[PDB]
Amino acid sequence: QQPMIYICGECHTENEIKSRDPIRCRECGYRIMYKKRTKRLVVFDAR
Amino acid sequence: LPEELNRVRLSRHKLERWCHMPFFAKTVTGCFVRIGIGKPVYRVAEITGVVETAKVYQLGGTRTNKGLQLRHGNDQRVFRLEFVSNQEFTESEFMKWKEAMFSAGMQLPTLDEINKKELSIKEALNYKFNDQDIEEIVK
Amino acid sequence: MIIPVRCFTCGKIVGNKWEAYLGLLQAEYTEGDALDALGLKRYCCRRMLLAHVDLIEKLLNYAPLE
Amino acid sequence: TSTYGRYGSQTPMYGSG
Ligand SMILES: [Zn+2]
Ligand SMILES: [Zn+2]
Repeated sequence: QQPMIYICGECHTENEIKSRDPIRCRECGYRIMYKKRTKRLVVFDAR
Repeated sequence: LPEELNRVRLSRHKLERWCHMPFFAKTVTGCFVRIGIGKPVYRVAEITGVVETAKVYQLGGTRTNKGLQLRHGNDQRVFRLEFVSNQEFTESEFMKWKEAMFSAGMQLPTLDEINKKELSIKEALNYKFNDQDIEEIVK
Repeated sequence: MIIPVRCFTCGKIVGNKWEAYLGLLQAEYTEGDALDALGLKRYCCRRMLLAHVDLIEKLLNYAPLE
Repeated sequence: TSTYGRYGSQTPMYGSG
């Protein structure tokens, strides 16, 4: 049950955007938004 | 039964996703909420409609000033969406609500009514926002 | 962009001296005196406090939220 | 993600105000 949460452009407020939907923020209303960091095991070697 | 009555109970977490969605007076009108009166006693009330209060208050992250015209048998007054509790209808509160309904003369809703009304919230939750409602929401 | 942790040539820790270097330069001391006041003898470790550019400030100017 | 209550977040009362 993952609705593909996004982060707004300037508001930096979380938004739930699903397929076949416009790309806009829940408030104000912009056209830019980025994704959230993956949930995988991001492991680096301090080399 | 109390268990069957809690299916349509609109908790405080679900109401945060329909603060500006149209058709608010259609899907919400019919369900019951455990409004907190205040010490730990609660009173279930019927949702007659929707009102708008002149006081603006913040509820966690979001903030809404809309009211909720409730009624418990005969005693009716304006309430707010911030006093609603997330607890389920207890046996004592269930019996109190049943007694209040019997005393007020309002016929208890039929089981099929709740069965067909609980699907309204489910179908509204997965509603695709393809129409021009985002503009009104942001406004 | 940010002060390194160790000197590339020598290896001595220099990361824990940028703030002290700025403070000493601000109070009254000059560069030629502050460098040996902090404990930097070799000339290879002295470039880290003289050549380093502090660009992290400009990056922080673009605060994400608020 | 329906209702992550886990109780709640201290619900205020009507008469308390
Ligand atoms: Zn927007
Ligand atoms: Zn060196």
